[PDB]
Formats: sequence, C-alpha cells, structure tokens
Amino acid sequence: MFRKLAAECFGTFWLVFGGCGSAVLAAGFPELGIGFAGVALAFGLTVLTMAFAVGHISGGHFNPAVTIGLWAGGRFPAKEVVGYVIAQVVGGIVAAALLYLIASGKTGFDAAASGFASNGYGEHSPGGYSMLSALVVELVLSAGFLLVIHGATDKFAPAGFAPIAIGLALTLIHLISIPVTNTSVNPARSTAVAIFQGGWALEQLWFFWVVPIVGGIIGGLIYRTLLEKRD
Amino acid sequence: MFRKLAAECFGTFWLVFGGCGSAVLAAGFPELGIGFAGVALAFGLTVLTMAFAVGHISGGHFNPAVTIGLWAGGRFPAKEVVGYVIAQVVGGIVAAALLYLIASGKTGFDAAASGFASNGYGEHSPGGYSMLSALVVELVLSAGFLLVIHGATDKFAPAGFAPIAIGLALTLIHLISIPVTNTSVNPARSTAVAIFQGGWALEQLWFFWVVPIVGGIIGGLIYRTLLEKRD
Amino acid sequence: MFRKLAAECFGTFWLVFGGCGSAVLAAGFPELGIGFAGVALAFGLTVLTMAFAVGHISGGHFNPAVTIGLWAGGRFPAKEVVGYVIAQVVGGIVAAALLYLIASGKTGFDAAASGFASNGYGEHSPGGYSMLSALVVELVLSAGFLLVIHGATDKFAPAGFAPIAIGLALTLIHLISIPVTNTSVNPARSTAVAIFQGGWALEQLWFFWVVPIVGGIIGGLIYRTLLEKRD
Amino acid sequence: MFRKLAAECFGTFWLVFGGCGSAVLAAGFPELGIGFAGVALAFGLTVLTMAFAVGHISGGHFNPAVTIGLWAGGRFPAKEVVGYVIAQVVGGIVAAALLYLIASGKTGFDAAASGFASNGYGEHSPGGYSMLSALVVELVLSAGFLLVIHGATDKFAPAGFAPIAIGLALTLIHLISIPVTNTSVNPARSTAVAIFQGGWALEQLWFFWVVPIVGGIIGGLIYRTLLEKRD
Ligand SMILES: CCCCCCCCO[C@@H]1[C@@H](O)[C@H](O)[C@@H](CO)O[C@H]1O
Ligand SMILES: CCCCCCCCO[C@@H]1[C@@H](O)[C@H](O)[C@@H](CO)O[C@H]1O
Ligand SMILES: CCCCCCCCO[C@@H]1[C@@H](O)[C@H](O)[C@@H](CO)O[C@H]1O
Ligand SMILES: CCCCCCCCO[C@@H]1[C@@H](O)[C@H](O)[C@@H](CO)O[C@H]1O
Ligand SMILES: CCCCCCCCO[C@@H]1[C@@H](O)[C@H](O)[C@@H](CO)O[C@H]1O
Ligand SMILES: CCCCCCCCO[C@@H]1[C@@H](O)[C@H](O)[C@@H](CO)O[C@H]1O
Ligand SMILES: CCCCCCCCO[C@@H]1[C@@H](O)[C@H](O)[C@@H](CO)O[C@H]1O
Ligand SMILES: CCCCCCCCO[C@@H]1[C@@H](O)[C@H](O)[C@@H](CO)O[C@H]1O
Ligand SMILES: CCCCCCCCO[C@@H]1[C@@H](O)[C@H](O)[C@@H](CO)O[C@H]1O
Ligand SMILES: CCCCCCCCO[C@@H]1[C@@H](O)[C@H](O)[C@@H](CO)O[C@H]1O
Ligand SMILES: CCCCCCCCO[C@@H]1[C@@H](O)[C@H](O)[C@@H](CO)O[C@H]1O
Ligand SMILES: CCCCCCCCO[C@@H]1[C@@H](O)[C@H](O)[C@@H](CO)O[C@H]1O
Ligand SMILES: CCCCCCCCO[C@@H]1[C@@H](O)[C@H](O)[C@@H](CO)O[C@H]1O
Ligand SMILES: CCCCCCCCO[C@@H]1[C@@H](O)[C@H](O)[C@@H](CO)O[C@H]1O
Ligand SMILES: CCCCCCCCO[C@@H]1[C@@H](O)[C@H](O)[C@@H](CO)O[C@H]1O
Ligand SMILES: CCCCCCCCO[C@@H]1[C@@H](O)[C@H](O)[C@@H](CO)O[C@H]1O
Repeated sequence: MFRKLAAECFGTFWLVFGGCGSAVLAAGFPELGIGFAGVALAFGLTVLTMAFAVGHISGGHFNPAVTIGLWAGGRFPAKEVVGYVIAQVVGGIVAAALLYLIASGKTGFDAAASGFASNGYGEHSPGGYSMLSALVVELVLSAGFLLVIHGATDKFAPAGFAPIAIGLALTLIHLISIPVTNTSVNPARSTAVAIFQGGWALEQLWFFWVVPIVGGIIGGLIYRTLLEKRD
Repeated sequence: MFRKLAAECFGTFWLVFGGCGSAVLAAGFPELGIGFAGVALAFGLTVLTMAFAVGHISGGHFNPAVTIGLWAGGRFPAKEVVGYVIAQVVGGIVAAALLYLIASGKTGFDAAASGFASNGYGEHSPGGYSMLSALVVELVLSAGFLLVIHGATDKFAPAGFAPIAIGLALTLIHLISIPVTNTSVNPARSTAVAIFQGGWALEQLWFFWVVPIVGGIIGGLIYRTLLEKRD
Repeated sequence: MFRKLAAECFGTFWLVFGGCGSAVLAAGFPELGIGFAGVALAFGLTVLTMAFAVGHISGGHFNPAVTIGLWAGGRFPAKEVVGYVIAQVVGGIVAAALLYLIASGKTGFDAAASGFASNGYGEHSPGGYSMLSALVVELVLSAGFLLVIHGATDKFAPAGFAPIAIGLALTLIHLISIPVTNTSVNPARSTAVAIFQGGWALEQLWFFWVVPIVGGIIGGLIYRTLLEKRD
Repeated sequence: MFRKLAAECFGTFWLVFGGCGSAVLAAGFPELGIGFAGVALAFGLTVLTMAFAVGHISGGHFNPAVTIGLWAGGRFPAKEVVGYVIAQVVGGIVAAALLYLIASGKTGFDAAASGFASNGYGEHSPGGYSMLSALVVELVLSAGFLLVIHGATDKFAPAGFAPIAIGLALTLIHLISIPVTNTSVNPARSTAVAIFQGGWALEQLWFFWVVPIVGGIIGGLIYRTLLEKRD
C-alpha cells in the first residue's frame, strides 16, 4: 500500500495539473486557443497516460467516484477506499497549488473572478444551465463512465486496452458536459480547484461530491447486476 | 440474450446521449465550441468506449444498419436481429429524452427550430445539399462503415483492435458527411432525435432507415463475396 | 491476387473519398468547419481504418509511393507492383467521381475554380510556397512516411499496432504540409482529384508522381541499408 | 551502436521537422490554421510514429532529457548517453535547417522576428509568463513526462502500448505549456530552432537544457525510488 497510494497521488495530480492546466492556461488563448475540444482531449489524455504508467500498480482510478464505484460494482475492497480517496484529494490540491503559482506569472490573473476551471451550476454554469440539467448530465455521464471502466476492466476482451477505453471515455465526457457544469465526474478534481477559487465554487462543492459518487455507484451496480459474469 | 440486449440498449443510449449531446450542447458554443470536428470525435468515441466495455458481450453494434449488415455479410444470425434493433431504438430514444431534458435547462432552447441534431436532406441539409447528394454519401459511407467492421472483426489481424478501427471509422464518417445530412448511418440515432424535433425530421426519417440499411447490406456482401475467407 | 487488388481498390477509394471528401465538403464550412486539422485527421483515419480492415489481405498500401517504396526497401515483390498501382489509381478516381457528384448537389460548386482539393505548388500552393519548398517537404515527408511504414512493419515490436503508427503518421504529415502543397505523398490521390479539376492540377500532376515516389524510394533504402535486420 | 544512433538522429529529426514544422507552417494559417491544439497533436504524433518505427532499436528517446532521465531512473547505461544526446542534437538541427529552407519559399518569412517556434520565457513567452512560471511548468511537465515513460516501459502492463502512452503524453504536455514557454521539455528541440532564430532564443537556450534535464532526472528517481520493482 505504501506504493499504490503514491501512484494515486501522482495520478490525480497529473489529471488536475494537465486537465485544469490546459483549461486555465490555453483554453481561451487568443486565436490559437485550444477551446473545449482541447481541454476535453487533455483531461482524457492525463488519465490515459497515467493509466498506462501507474495502472499496473494501483489500478488507475485518480478519481474518488471511480474508487467508490469499483467498490459498489464489487471489484474494489473496502477501507482501502479511504486510503485512495485521500491520496487523490491531496494530489489534486498540490497540482492546483502549483497551477495557481504558474498562472500567477501572468499579469491580470484572478482565480476568483475567472472561476479557475471550477465546476458549478445555475449562475455558475458555463452555458447557464439549471441545477436540474447539471444533476442529470453529471449523474448519467458518471454512471456511464464507471460502466465503461467496469466493462473495460472485465476479463473478456481488453487485455491492455483499458487505458485507451477509459481515457477516451473521459475525453468524450468533456465534449458533452463542459457547457453544463464545466464537467466534473471527479470529486477530487472539483475540490482541488474550488479551494483556490475560494468563493462560489466552495459553496457548490458538495454537489460535485454526491452526484458524481451516486452516479458512479449506480453504474457499478448496473454492470454488476445486469452485465457479464453470470457463471 | 437477457444480457446481450442490455449492452445493446446501454450502448446505443451512450452513442446518442454522447454524439448528439455534444451536437446540441457544445458544437456551437460561442468561441470555445467544439464544432463538427468535435461532434465527429464524440460520436466515434461513444462507439469506441462502448465497443471495449460491452463488445465482448453483444458484439458492439449499437446500430440497426450494423446488425442487419452483419447478417447480410453472413456473420450475425436471424431473428436475433429484431431483438437488437428494438433494444437499439429504445436506448437511443431514452437518451434523446434525457438529452431534451438537459437542454431544456437553458433559456431559449427549441428542439423544433434548432433541429435537435436531426438528419435531413435538401432544405433540411446543413450545407443545403440535394437529396441525391444525401443518398450517395449516406450509402457509400454506410457501405464502407460495414466493410471496415467486417474486416476488423475478421479473424486474421485485429485481435482487440476492432474497437479502435470501428470507433475512428465512425469519427471519419462525420468529418465528411455532417455538412450533407448531418451524418446518420444509424437508423436508431436518426429516430431517437427526430421524435423530439417532431416536425420535418419525422417526415424524412424513412430515408435514414432505408439508405443506411441498404448501404449497410451492400458493404456486408462486398466483403463476404469479394474479400477474405475463400477456403 | 484476385482479392488483394480489391482491397487495394477499396482502400484507395476510402482514402480519397474520405480525405478529399472532408476537404471539399467540410474543411471550410462556416464557423463549424473542420479546417486543416480536421482534414489531416480524416486522411490519417481512412488509412488506419482500412489498414485494419483490409491490411491482413493486401498489406494496406493504398498508395503507389508506398507500394514502390516497399519494393525498394526490399519487402514487396516486383510486377505485383503494377497490379497494385493500377488498382490504386482506379479506386481513387472512382471515389473522386462520386465525390464530384456529391459536391454538385450544392449550389455554387465549381471544381475548377475551387481547386477540388488538388495538390499544387507556386501559384497553386495554398500558402503560396515556391516549387523548391514543395519539393523538399514532399520528399522528406514521403521518405519519413515510408521509413515509419518499414519500421512499423518490422517483425520486432508492433504486432497489430502498424495500422495506428501508419495512420497517425499520415495525419501528422498533413498537419505540416497542407499549407505548402496541400499535401500529397500519394500519386493515386493527386491524380484522382486533378482529373476533375481538369486545369492547372493536371499540369503539375507529374510533380506529385515523381517526388512522392523518389522520396518514397529514398526512405525504403534508408531503413533497409541503415536500420535493423543486420543478421 | 552504429544503428541505434541512426534511429536517434532520424527520430529527433522527425520530431523537430514535424512538431516545429506544423508550428511555423500551419499553426497560424488564416481561418484554416491548426492552432496550438494542432501543433500539440503533431509533436505527440512524431514521437508516437517514430517510437513504433525505430523504438525496437534505440528505445525511442529523441530527447536528451529522456535519455539522461532513463539513466537516473536506472534503466539506461552511461556514456552511451553522450552518443544519443549528440545524435539527437544533430538530427534536430538538420531538420531545423530544411525547415528554414522550406519556410523561406514564402514571401515575408522572418525566422528572427517570428521566433521560429523557439522556446522562451518572460518577454519571449507566448502568453507573457514570468521566468518562475516557466521554471515550474517546464520542470513538473518534464518530471511527469519521464515518470510516464518509466511506467510505460515497465515490464508489467504495456506490452507494445508504450508508443501510445508516450506520444499522447507529449501531446498533453503541449496543450498545457505552449502559452507559457511554447513547450520544450526537450533540449534537442530547443537548440535546433534557437540556432536559426539566432537572437534572444540563443540567449535563453541554457534554460531549456537545465530545467528540462533536472526535471527529467527528478521524475526518473521518483519512479525508481518510490514506484514498482521493490522485489
Ligand atoms: C501543497 C500546497 C498546498 C497549499 C494549499 C493552499 C490553499 C490556499 O487557499 C486559499 C483560499 O482559501 C483563498 O480564499 C484564496 C483566494 O484569495 O486563496 C487561496 O490561496
Ligand atoms: C478539502 C477542503 C474542504 C472544503 C470545504 C470548504 C467549506 C467552506 O465553505 C464556505 C462556504 O459555505 C461560504 O459561503 C464561502 C464564501 O467565500 O466560503 C466557503 O469557504
Ligand atoms: C475529503 C474532503 C471532502 C471534501 C468535501 C467538501 C464538501 C463541501 O462542503 C461545503 C460546506 O461546508 C459549505 O458550507 C456549503 C454551502 O452551501 O458548501 C459545501 O459545498
Ligand atoms: C463529503 C461530501 C458531502 C458534502 C456535505 C454537504 C453538507 C451540506 O449540504 C447542503 C445541501 O444539502 C443543501 O441543499 C445545499 C444548498 O441548498 O447546502 C448544502 O450545504
Ligand atoms: C423514456 C422516456 C421516453 C419518453 C418519450 C417522449 C416522446 C415525446 O415526443 C414529443 C413529440 O412527438 C412532440 O411533437 C415534441 C415537440 O413539441 O415534443 C416531444 O416531447
Ligand atoms: C419510433 C417512432 C416511429 C416514428 C414514425 C413517425 C411517423 C409520423 O410522421 C408524421 C409526418 O408525416 C407529418 O407530416 C409530421 C409533421 O409534424 O408529423 C409526423 O409525426
Ligand atoms: C422500429 C421503429 C421503426 C421506425 C421507422 C420510422 C419510419 C418513418 O416513417 C415516416 C412515415 O410514417 C411518415 O408519414 C412519412 C412522410 O413523408 O415520413 C416517414 O419518415
Ligand atoms: C422501417 C422504415 C421503413 C419506412 C417506411 C416509409 C413508408 C413511406 O415511404 C414514402 C417514400 O417512398 C416516398 O417517396 C416519400 C416522399 O416523397 O414519402 C414516404 O413517406
Ligand atoms: C467511374 C467513374 C469514372 C468517370 C471519370 C470521369 C472523368 C471526367 O473528367 C472531366 C475532366 O477532364 C474535365 O475537364 C472536367 C471539368 O469540366 O470535367 C470532368 O468531369
Ligand atoms: C490517369 C490520367 C492521366 C492524366 C494525364 C493528363 C495529361 C493532360 O495534361 C494537360 C495539360 O498539359 C494542359 O495544359 C491542361 C489544361 O486544361 O490540360 C491537361 O489535360
Ligand atoms: C497510372 C497513371 C499515371 C498518371 C501520370 C500522369 C502524369 C501527368 O502528366 C502530365 C503531362 O502529360 C502534361 O502535358 C504536363 C504539362 O506540364 O503535366 C503533366 O503533369
Ligand atoms: C508517370 C508519371 C511521370 C510523369 C511524366 C511527365 C512528363 C513530362 O515532364 C515535364 C517536366 O520534366 C518539366 O520540367 C515540366 C514543367 O517545367 O513539364 C513536364 O510536363
Ligand atoms: C545540415 C545543415 C546544417 C546547417 C546549419 C546552418 C546554421 C546557420 O545558422 C545561422 C544563425 O547563426 C544566424 O544568426 C541566422 C539569422 O540570420 O542565420 C542562420 O542560418
Ligand atoms: C549547438 C549550438 C550551441 C549554441 C550556443 C550558442 C551560444 C551563443 O550565445 C549568444 C548570446 O549570448 C548573444 O547575446 C546572442 C545575440 O544575437 O548571440 C548568441 O549567439
Ligand atoms: C550539445 C550542445 C549543447 C548546447 C548547449 C547550449 C547552451 C546555451 O548557452 C548560451 C551561452 O553561451 C550564452 O552566452 C548565454 C547568454 O545568456 O545563453 C546561453 O543559452
Ligand atoms: C549544456 C547546457 C548548459 C548551459 C550553460 C550555460 C552557461 C551560462 O549560464 C548563465 C546563467 O546561470 C545565468 O543566470 C543567465 C542569465 O541571468 O546567463 C547564463 O548565460
């Protein structure tokens, strides 16, 4: 365990630093900016490169909703969960700190006013979507995410392909939901960035813990008590 | 069969929710929108992530044209077809419903006036292309799609790579045909979205059932009676 | 041979129809257009999906420069070359014909004036680059392309990954050279489209036969008499 | 060794010619330009296609920070390092020369004034970021890069997937850091292009040798003395 947690910490740090870093540093860059499609690719790739680099160690969760989701689907032991969830929040926060430091090297930076890539709904939704819209998309996408993780980790097809299926799945998820909640489906990622925004983000933070997790559990039971295995 | 259909339902739901969701939620977002290239990537990725997650269960069709296409090429039994085709239409429609619900959380939403990512030709073609143009591209692309599916499912090269070849093939198909018909090549996907547009989409719906299917059958016989196997 | 040629024909048709189709149908679409990055992805993906679908049959060349390049590197028999090169030109031309038909379904279409995705230099170069610039980039990129094909087909690492390495390599090649020559590195692709442009394209056609081929041969000998094998 | 160096030379040439070529030839092309997301994809793909083509020969470094990084992590012998580092700088410079020649075929070209895709900080940073910001991102990203390389080269999961994990990792790195330093994490790449810019680039060159390397060493020891192996 004194090695599987390091991978957890270093993985969620990569995800935050990369995904959110692309969001605050290059998403809106004038003319040459990467936009949502670029940030969506980044997030997915942080997971794909780390799932290949440290997946054969901790399993490549880098997400509390994924950990607690592998538990519900009956594939990840209990109490080890807490160890992962904490390492995930820490790694994300560290990354968010260095990110904030890097972004501060440019005149006019304002993590409060800009949002600092924080997830939010209603008045804090990128496309101005209602809290209902945020709940539905976040839940469905979260459920589907874990459903793909489970099927891809199943012992009947992948065989080294899981990193690609999971990483691209996260990319797809951002191509859909960024306009709604800016896309979370990962409590560790929402917390890491809400802390530095220190305002409204920290007030809706609770939402991106429950829905992502609930949805994640739903998807774990769906594949468990409805798909494969049987015998 | 009480497990292969669930995968069919959950797969076509993923495809619709994701592909069409990106189309109605983020394709045209101001400045940071993903555009056609983004929607094209999304569609392809829904198939790729689900083909890896539930392909080793149902075969990963998520498309009536693909099912009926694997039958013509002589690789998919009869009557089981009907079971798949229905599960595919249901999953798509469910997704279209939740999508409509999510999109409704934003002021000014109008599935009738916006089209709601519906396929269409002539006056309902994105680039204003004639019905002829729609027929040709939809047929050729549909035939090629199934031709790639067959070769990638062949027992002489892939070996776990089929999900990538099929998923990217669908992405490619949207990079070409969105301006023409908004890209269908999947009856289940055209129906799911035409129902909520409830106007012209439901009037041209028939077109995106026959051509996609006919073209799909053409491609299944082309690889069967012209490529590989032999012995 | 009465099966390996069909794959050749159907593959180069896919490449032209898809790569050039994205170029003339969606590259410049208003606001939502895919641009060069989109066309570059399309071209690469036509090769990747067909290399997986019909590569375990003909080897997946879909390019005269690749065929004649595998011969120089000492990996592809003679005279069979002519069989491939002809099937490649035919498949490309057929696709170019259907493409022209599809593009004609939209008011204002003009293959002569628009260029119809034709390769060219000097006054017919997208970025207005000199013939020298066209020669260098086309040669280097063509040499590198075949160098990657050879190494990826080598029996010491890939093992089913060749389609990905070759397909993405072609994508990369378009991200660099479209502004220069609109990117050719494939005689079959330049001919298929120059015929319908019927003007200047048919006058510089010769250039995109020799350089692509010469460069292709250079890369085949470089990997042969400088890399791997030895024993 | 008289074969592993050729791959080193030809690989770093590919990386420079492709990555930087896309940067100077098509990144800013009017309306249809590929932007940062396009250049980021190019760089990553040069590594991915060459890692598959000549990785089973030299190991696919194409980067002095990667070579010296595999040494610190205890996976790459000494003195052979110097052989690689030199072949890498040469290949990059050759490519930079041909690139400069190609770019010269277009009226108004000015490698001094345009920067010629050179890395830089402060007043020479694309987004105008402080030297501190440049140090942090370059170090972290460099450390993470080698951390992914090590885990992906580990003998417990990849098995032919390393090229994908490493190539996409470099893409991700550019989606984040281009606005800051224009992204280096590769001394050979910074030198190849600074020589032709011949001005400020050659004055900050030292920075993109030390930080990339230091960060690279940090990541090599992190995976070595903190992750996997054990027994
Ligand atoms: C490893 C480094 C961890 C450091 C954690 C730092 C947390 C700082 O958190 C504070 C917020 O709570 C505050 O409201 C905002 C805005 O003014 O400023 C941040 O820096
Ligand atoms: C891991 C860190 C746990 C985060 C929980 C933070 C709870 C604080 O929540 C409060 C909000 O309720 C308050 O209105 C805003 C206004 O600026 O200040 C926040 O810090
Ligand atoms: C492991 C760390 C767990 C962090 C969970 C943080 C949950 C957020 O908790 C905060 C509350 O404390 C705050 O007062 C309300 C106001 O509406 O906003 C919530 O989001
Ligand atoms: C570990 C994550 C659990 C988060 C604990 C959240 C405790 C507070 O939860 C309440 C919500 O239930 C309430 O409806 C909203 C606003 O209307 O205010 C929040 O603070
Ligand atoms: C599982 C949920 C399935 C629900 C299916 C709902 C189908 C509704 O279908 C109707 C259309 O027929 C109508 O014309 C349009 C526009 O006013 O409104 C839609 O909601
Ligand atoms: C699975 C659902 C089957 C869909 C078949 C729908 C057939 C209805 O088709 C009619 C059109 O012909 C009519 O002109 C339009 C105008 O608003 O109304 C539609 O509902
Ligand atoms: C399994 C469900 C099959 C759905 C097939 C729906 C076919 C569409 O059918 C409708 C007709 O009923 C309508 O009146 C005409 C008008 O031109 O438009 C067609 O598209
Ligand atoms: C299951 C899908 C089959 C669809 C059944 C379609 C039945 C109606 O089909 C007719 C077409 O043949 C006719 O030409 C067009 C418009 O000119 O009107 C349609 O409604
Ligand atoms: C299988 C179908 C193959 C058909 C080949 C058709 C070749 C036509 O080629 C002609 C050009 O030579 C002519 O100059 C241009 C512009 O006016 O018109 C084209 O259609
Ligand atoms: C496979 C088809 C072979 C193509 C070779 C074509 C050679 C014709 O080349 C001539 C040019 O030299 C002439 O100036 C232009 C002007 O419109 O007309 C072309 O058709
Ligand atoms: C298998 C088919 C081979 C096709 C090769 C076509 C080569 C092009 O050949 C044409 C010449 O015939 C024409 O007159 C000159 C004018 O400068 O332009 C060339 O490109
Ligand atoms: C099969 C492809 C071979 C192509 C045959 C080309 C024959 C003509 O080649 C000549 C070139 O050598 C000449 O320099 C240019 C223009 O300055 O005119 C061309 O037509
Ligand atoms: C294999 C080819 C290697 C050739 C190396 C050429 C190095 C040239 O380097 C010079 C710079 O030092 C000079 O300041 C700039 C700007 O005026 O011009 C460049 O060409
Ligand atoms: C492999 C090549 C090694 C590169 C090291 C170059 C060291 C030269 O460094 C000087 C700078 O210090 C000087 O101020 C600028 C101004 O134009 O000129 C440069 O050439
Ligand atoms: C193998 C080749 C190694 C190249 C290392 C080049 C290091 C750059 O070295 C130069 C110095 O020589 C110059 O005078 C200062 C000015 O501030 O700028 C540095 O970047
Ligand atoms: C091989 C790469 C090593 C590079 C050698 C660099 C030697 C010079 O290094 C100095 C830096 O230490 C100094 O702080 C900066 C500017 O303030 O000027 C540079 O030239």
